[PDB]
Amino acid sequence: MDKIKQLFANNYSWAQRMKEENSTYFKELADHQTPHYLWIGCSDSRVSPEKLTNLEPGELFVHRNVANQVIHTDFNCLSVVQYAVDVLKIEHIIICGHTNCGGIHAAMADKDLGLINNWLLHIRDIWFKHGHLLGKLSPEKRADMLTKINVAEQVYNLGRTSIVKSAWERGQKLSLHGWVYDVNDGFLVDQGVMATSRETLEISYRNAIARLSIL
Amino acid sequence: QTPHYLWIGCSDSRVSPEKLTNLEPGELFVHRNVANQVIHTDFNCLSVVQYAVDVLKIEHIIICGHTNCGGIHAAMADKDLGLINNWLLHIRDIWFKHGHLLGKLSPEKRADMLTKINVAEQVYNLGRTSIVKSAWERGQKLSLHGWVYDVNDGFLVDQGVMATSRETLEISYRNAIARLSILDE
Amino acid sequence: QTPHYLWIGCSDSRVSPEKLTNLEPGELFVHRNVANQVIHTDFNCLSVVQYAVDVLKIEHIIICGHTNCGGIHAAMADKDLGLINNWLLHIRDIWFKHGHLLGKLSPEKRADMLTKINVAEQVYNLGRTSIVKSAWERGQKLSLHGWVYDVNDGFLVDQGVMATSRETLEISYRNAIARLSILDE
Amino acid sequence: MDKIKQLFANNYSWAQRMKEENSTYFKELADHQTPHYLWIGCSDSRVSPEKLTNLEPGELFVHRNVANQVIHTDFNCLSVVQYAVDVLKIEHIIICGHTNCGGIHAAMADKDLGLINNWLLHIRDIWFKHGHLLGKLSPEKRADMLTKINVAEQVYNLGRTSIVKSAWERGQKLSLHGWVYDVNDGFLVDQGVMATSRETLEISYRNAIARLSIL
Ligand SMILES: [Zn+2]
Ligand SMILES: [Zn+2]
Ligand SMILES: [Zn+2]
Ligand SMILES: [Zn+2]
Repeated sequence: MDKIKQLFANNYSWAQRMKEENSTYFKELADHQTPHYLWIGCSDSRVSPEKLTNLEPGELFVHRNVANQVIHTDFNCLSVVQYAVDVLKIEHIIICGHTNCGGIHAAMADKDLGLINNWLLHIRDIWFKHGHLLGKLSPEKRADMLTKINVAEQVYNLGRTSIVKSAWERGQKLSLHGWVYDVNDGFLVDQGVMATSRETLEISYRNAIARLSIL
Repeated sequence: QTPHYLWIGCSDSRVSPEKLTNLEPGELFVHRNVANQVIHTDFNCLSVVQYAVDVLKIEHIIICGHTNCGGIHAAMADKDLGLINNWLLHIRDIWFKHGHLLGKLSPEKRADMLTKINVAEQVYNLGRTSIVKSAWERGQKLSLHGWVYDVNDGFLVDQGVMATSRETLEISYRNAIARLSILDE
Repeated sequence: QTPHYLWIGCSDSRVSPEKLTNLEPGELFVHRNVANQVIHTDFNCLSVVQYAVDVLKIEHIIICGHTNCGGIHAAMADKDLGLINNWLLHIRDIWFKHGHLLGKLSPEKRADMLTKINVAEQVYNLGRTSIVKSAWERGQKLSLHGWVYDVNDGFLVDQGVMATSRETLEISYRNAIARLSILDE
Repeated sequence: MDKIKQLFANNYSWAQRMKEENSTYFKELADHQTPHYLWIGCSDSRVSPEKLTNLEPGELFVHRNVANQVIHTDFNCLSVVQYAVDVLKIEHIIICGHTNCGGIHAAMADKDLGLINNWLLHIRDIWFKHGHLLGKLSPEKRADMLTKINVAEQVYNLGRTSIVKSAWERGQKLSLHGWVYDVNDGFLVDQGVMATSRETLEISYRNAIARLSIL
């Protein structure tokens, strides 16, 4: 399908509209721009950080993957984190989850999808680790809960990386945030895990899970 | 869902696919990593590719690099930045692989060339994944693209790497390498 | 080739499968990594498992931990050793997962228990790989085992985790965890 | 098949034979034993480092994988290397390849084997990178050449890890070796890549490839 010739023209048009409306827009942006935020979010299509954040363009370093994971031994995301933290000196990392997430839904289904199964086993381990809380919930309320739990677990993993622990240890400023977005209701205000230290991580995480385990 | 494109780009901050392609909301299924890599053994990127192809039946995968890429500059620099260097080794391999062509070059043009070559190499890798191949093998419609966004002017540039089959992957991959290695402007 | 076992053990130096099992030469197809892990997303270990199962049709996979495992001690210690800590986080998860049982324990017994639990968890992971499951699904003969070699006396100890099907994996995994969490000696 | 009850009895028997023949054998071994070598070798079954090296027991830290790879972004092997080098202070790493290797043979075939395909693409990239040298060789001599090349490439990768480069930089003693074993002829004496530094790596590697590109 010839969606491609259309995509290019739209780029062209957009780039023209930006120049004519601000001549030095690309000059300003192309140069010496240092992001102060990292966004770890889902590859799903209605959860773009460009859409969800109000940040100045060039402020956001971005990684996206299926179900917004920080797997302890994932070279890809750990590299984004380490480059962001050690080299770019970013001081805030955001893990953003969302409702109606395909990854969460696929983690919860038993379809053999090959490779993606291996990746989602991490989510399934998280589902089993909160089996009680989820089991005593209504089948179709569960995806929403798992999403919320997942963010909290991934932030926990983030805060336990060698990279984050060291930064904190040597007194570099670094705060982690875990939010959850809903397509209709927007950002669920009762979510926010938030950490600036290992001690704060623990409290924020624990509290977050307790809060979620309310009836 | 039904987005129509998987966009594989760099994590670098000026280069938002949504903004840049200016499409309807929800068109883009997205992966971003440092220097837009597709690495044969990276569950992360591959899982995105597989979700895209087998679950969402996306028909277009775009790999888009960009000018002025910090990843590429780090890949070119002999300087220890830590864990990230091992990730960039794949690109540094590519640097040295085409070291004769890049050697010829005026040093301030080398980052632009390595950016271009890197896109073509990553598409060559995408195209060799079991994921992409099986989809071709069994008749699914699937095209791969390799472009470069220029941060100085907002413009996507085709690199003329495009594949709809294993055979056409070979053809255009070779062509692009030859084109870049031999020709001059 | 035709070895009959895949042995997945630790890289630690006293614990050579060949020496210890005292088998005919060429019986063992082998993977070793730090703390004998099977990680859902580790191409390295998984590729070994797949070669074993699909190419060589090996019928027995052994996961063998051992007493006195440096990996396990590092996993238990709150101390930054670098890159390796991220690898050991998987085990540290397990430590904290069974933290109540291990909490009860006399501190010089905790490494032995975590060693045991770790074997059972890793088998639970092996057993959940698409590789193992498809082989079961389609009728191939395949059994998984979880033992611990005791470096103090040279003796393999069964941990009673054994699976020949997804269903029997559940059964013995649960049993072993219950057995270890509840009972006392 | 009941190979398992047999395996246990053989362990038992072996352990008894060792005690009765040396009472304090296991005491001596179980304790405070620090390896001075790391062996990276193939999972294939007739290439055990216990068999191939004459080292004292407890001297060898061991990793084995399909086709003895050091992939730049492989968390598993990089962890073995980093633990060996930074924590255990090992001063020699050996990458051992071998002839009649299944990995090499599978890399060279076009069977879809699923996951293992992804892993072997690394080898296939190495096959293509020496396409000339291999192509002008006789089809059934090629596996043997690819094995030999592979060792040299993996040692090259090893020596370019952040881990090895740093060790060298801060002046820690560390030497890398690449050997190739043949089931009949034994260790091919013309192989030995050997490096104690980045400068030596380069020379040894380059020379090794040139040497191999002789007619
Ligand atoms: Zn999602
Ligand atoms: Zn970039
Ligand atoms: Zn161990
Ligand atoms: Zn082999």
